[PDB]
Amino acid sequence: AATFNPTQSFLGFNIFPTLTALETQGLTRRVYDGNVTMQSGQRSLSATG
Amino acid sequence: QQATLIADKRTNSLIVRGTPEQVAQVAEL
Repeated sequence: AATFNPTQSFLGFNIFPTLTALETQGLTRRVYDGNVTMQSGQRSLSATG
Repeated sequence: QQATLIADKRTNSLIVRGTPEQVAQVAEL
């Protein structure tokens, strides 16, 4: 975005810089280990309240 | 008629009950 002004004139050179830098990492683990003991011909249970 | 079939879920047993000809048909299936 450049402009020109024919009515004024700046003194010297100015640079006015600005820097920004960012880095990031993440790591989520979630583990489950379930046992159930049961029988061969096991049926469901109907309680359900 | 047709042969009687009895299925047991606990033991996974199939029981066929009928005339000897109707029972040999299920036995080959």
